[PDB]
Amino acid sequence: PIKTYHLSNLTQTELLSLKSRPRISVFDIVNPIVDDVHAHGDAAVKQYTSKFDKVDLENIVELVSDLPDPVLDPAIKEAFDVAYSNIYAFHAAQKSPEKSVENMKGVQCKRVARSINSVGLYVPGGTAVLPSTALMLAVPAQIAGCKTIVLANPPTRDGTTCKEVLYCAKKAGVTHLLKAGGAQAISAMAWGTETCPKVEKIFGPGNQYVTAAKMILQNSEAMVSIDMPAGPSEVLVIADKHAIPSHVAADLLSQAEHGPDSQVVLVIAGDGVDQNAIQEEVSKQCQSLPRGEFAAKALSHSFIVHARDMLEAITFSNMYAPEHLIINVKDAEKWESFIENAGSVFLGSWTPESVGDYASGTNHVLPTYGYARMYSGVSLDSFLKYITVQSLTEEGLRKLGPYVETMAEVEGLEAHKRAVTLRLQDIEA
Amino acid sequence: PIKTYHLSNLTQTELLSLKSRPRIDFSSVFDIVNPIVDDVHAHGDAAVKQYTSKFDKVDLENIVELVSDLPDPVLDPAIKEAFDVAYSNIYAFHAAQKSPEKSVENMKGVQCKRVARSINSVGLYVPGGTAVLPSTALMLAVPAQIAGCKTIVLANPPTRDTCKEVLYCAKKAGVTHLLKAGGAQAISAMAWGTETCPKVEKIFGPGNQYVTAAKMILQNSEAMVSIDMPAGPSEVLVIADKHAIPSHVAADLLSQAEHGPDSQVVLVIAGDGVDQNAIQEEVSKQCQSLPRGEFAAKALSHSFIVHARDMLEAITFSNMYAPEHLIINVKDAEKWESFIENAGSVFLGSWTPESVGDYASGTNHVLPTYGYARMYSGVSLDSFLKYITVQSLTEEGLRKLGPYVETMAEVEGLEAHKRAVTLRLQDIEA
Ligand SMILES: NC(=O)c1ccc[n+]([C@@H]2O[C@H](COP(=O)([O-])OP(=O)(O)OC[C@H]3O[C@@H](n4cnc5c(N)ncnc54)[C@H](O)[C@@H]3O)[C@@H](O)[C@H]2O)c1
Ligand SMILES: NC(=O)c1ccc[n+]([C@@H]2O[C@H](COP(=O)([O-])OP(=O)(O)OC[C@H]3O[C@@H](n4cnc5c(N)ncnc54)[C@H](O)[C@@H]3O)[C@@H](O)[C@H]2O)c1
Ligand SMILES: N[C@@H](Cc1c[nH]c[nH+]1)C(=O)O
Ligand SMILES: N[C@@H](Cc1c[nH]c[nH+]1)C(=O)O
Ligand SMILES: [Zn+2]
Ligand SMILES: [Zn+2]
Repeated sequence: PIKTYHLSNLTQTELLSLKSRPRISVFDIVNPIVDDVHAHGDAAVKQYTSKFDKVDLENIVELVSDLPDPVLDPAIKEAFDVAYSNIYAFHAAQKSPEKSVENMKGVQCKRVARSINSVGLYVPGGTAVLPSTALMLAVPAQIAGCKTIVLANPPTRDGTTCKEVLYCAKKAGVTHLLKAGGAQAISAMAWGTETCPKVEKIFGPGNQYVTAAKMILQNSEAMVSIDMPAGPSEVLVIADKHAIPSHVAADLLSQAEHGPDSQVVLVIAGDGVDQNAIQEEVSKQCQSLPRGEFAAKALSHSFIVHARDMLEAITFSNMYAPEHLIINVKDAEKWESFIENAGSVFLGSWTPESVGDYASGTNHVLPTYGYARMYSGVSLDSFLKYITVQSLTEEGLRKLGPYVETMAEVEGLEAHKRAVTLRLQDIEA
Repeated sequence: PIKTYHLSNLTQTELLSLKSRPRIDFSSVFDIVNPIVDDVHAHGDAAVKQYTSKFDKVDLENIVELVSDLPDPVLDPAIKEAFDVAYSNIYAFHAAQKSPEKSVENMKGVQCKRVARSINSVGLYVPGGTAVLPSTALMLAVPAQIAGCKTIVLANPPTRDTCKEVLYCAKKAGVTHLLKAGGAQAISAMAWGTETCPKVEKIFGPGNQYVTAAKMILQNSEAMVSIDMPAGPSEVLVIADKHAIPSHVAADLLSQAEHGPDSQVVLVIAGDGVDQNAIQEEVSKQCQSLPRGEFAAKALSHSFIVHARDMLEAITFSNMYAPEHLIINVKDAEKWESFIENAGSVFLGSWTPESVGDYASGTNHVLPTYGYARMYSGVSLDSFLKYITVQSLTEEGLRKLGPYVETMAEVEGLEAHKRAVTLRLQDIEA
């Protein structure tokens, strides 16, 4: 049975300890792999793939335009097309119109979007192969107009890339496919290799080694950034007495099954919830799951929290800062304004996280560990830089210049002042 | 005289070497900075005070003040007027970035949306090493104020003599706490919290290589903190053609050279007809009369002039270098805007010295350096926000989308994902 707490019973210290996650040192493990791929390129990459993935490969990088359109069972194709369609739509909707701002006459300022020229997209292939993720990452990259898009994916035992992953890659305009995983893949993209293009930003979810390699390389001389630490999946469910216990259980197990590293949280809000029934459903449903062993392992670090009301429930959720939040309560939409920290939100009774994981259109590459306090999930803007642009007329510089001179004086920065003064003297003549 | 290159003369290797900055490699700065960070982590305010004494030559007992406790400082009314114009322009440019939160409904009964939420607590580093920068306080605090961040800690090393212009801007932008500290010890105090300093979730702002390296380190720490960007030693790249007035070009190059010895400046000469000698005569002439000419000259020692056949070549090189600031002082500057790919902030034309952007045009001067303009944006309103995605399905919606979700979950080998849909659809069925 899942561990239980009551919020009023807890000291500040006990409460704050509930923010902690199950898994971890990783830098120590991962650093030598990164440096080795930095120094030795494709050769090291192949070796790392042999070691962990138990696959020997000579061609680790394929141009996607060279590879044939894979053939898919048509129900599978139809499903991934619905997903592509919904994700495309949700992300295309995020294009901001670039309005000029002119608050002083002759002082024109603006923002313009430019795509990151090359990006690397890590698509997990460990305990489960995730073409959903390929759509989550490649679709917004396609919309952004990124010129080089390298998608990394560790191969299957027979040396092959999952055909659903290749389908999505082609549909979203991925240019290069890196048949590699883990920290060796992340390092190959960050540094470039003989065959792998060097990227400017690395995206995507992964295991703790992938995640730690991402975190390391952002500080390296490779000159690379990342989206976020998007590690082991989490879900927090808030349920009231109207929620159907079996659906709640199903929802908790939907992400528990990802891995033993996952963490799940049930917040019971108000009176009237048959916690026993929920518990009975979790055990019942868990033991019939192919991945019930992983799920049970994940459940072992999961917990139930009882909250006197919905404001208290959502207040706790905000402290925990879950990757995913399912609000299964009466009038769930009305509580939306109290949500502060959550990567993605599922409101109501007909909105299992699964729809967001796969095809509602939102992005499932979301921050874990509590990183939802300051990071957003992947979005169109994750692939863009906003360059600010300004242009002054003579009149404009006559109006604004003297104030800039005053402020430069205050800061003790005479050259800053002179660049204005020199121009205003020239205008005077 | 400033080193000169011609692009046609260069091998790929020589060309790519022009991207390097005078900043020390990251591991070296990390070696210097790590012990300061760990020491503040472990030992708190006491450690911060020691490093302030050591580097800033100031002994202080109260490192954290509540802005609401401190009195409204009194300013020369010309100064107060200048900072108010700046506040106004910056507020306006940043407030303009509020995105209307449109719902998306591409399938009936599948509603998806984005909502903005402010980061609850933020730390804003305002430089005060070789020069005190209240401009930066506005650059960081104003968008924080617009975002609605609840705790706003502003860090600023105290002067040898808190700068009253820094406190003016802090009060005007709603800063809650003032941390009278600088460097890596300030950054660590904010990332970890101390006995008196609030723990923040995100750390912003520009600084020297130590500040910058401390930021970079702490994002990987167990503090659970993010940063805006590496916003290190100022850079400017000027593109000039034959219509540009040599003295203005010189003035512009020196405007950022004076920031410090580690700054880097680049002149790209585009096309024919540019009196490079006149530009150089102006740099030397103008540099030696500058209070900070010593810093500027040292920065000029790592700076260089590049000759490019035309404007397309000039802008192509600028994109490779990826400058923090780009001044395009050429005929029809605005028409080349679509070729700009990597630049933090852009100044078009002849009447737009970087200074206006540094101080009061309204754009944000906290911009990525070192080539990080290739993938990072300057600070903006969204830097202070998270966009939480939200979805809601009707029964009809789940009936329509659910089967596809089931198929995809099957493909991924994830049966529990499938069952969470299946279970709901069966109940709809009965
Ligand atoms: N937050 C998010 O956005 C998000 C979304 C989806 C999935 N996820 C998470 O991503 C995780 C992916 O893990 P995964 O392994 O399935 O995919 P993975 O691709 O991240 O890992 C496979 C690669 O990691 C390396 N690896 C695996 N086991 C190793 C070991 N013991 N030692 C060293 N290297 C090893 C291998 O080199 C291999 O190529 C899941 O647990 C899931 O919960 C997160
Ligand atoms: N990119 C941008 O957005 C931007 C904007 C404005 C300014 N800047 C830059 O900010 C920088 C400001 O630097 P500054 O030094 O004047 O002020 P600063 O506040 O960045 O740093 C000064 C502090 O550094 C610490 N320090 C000094 N020497 C040290 C050492 N040897 N080891 C460890 N710590 C040490 C001290 O605590 C001191 O308080 C300049 O380079 C300027 O160009 C960048
Ligand atoms: N739930 C995973 C995403 C996923 C992929 N496949 C199934 N689920 C996450 O967002 O962390
Ligand atoms: N030039 C600085 C900004 C600045 C502050 N004060 C003067 N200038 C930068 O953007 O890097
Ligand atoms: Zn999932
Ligand atoms: Zn400046």
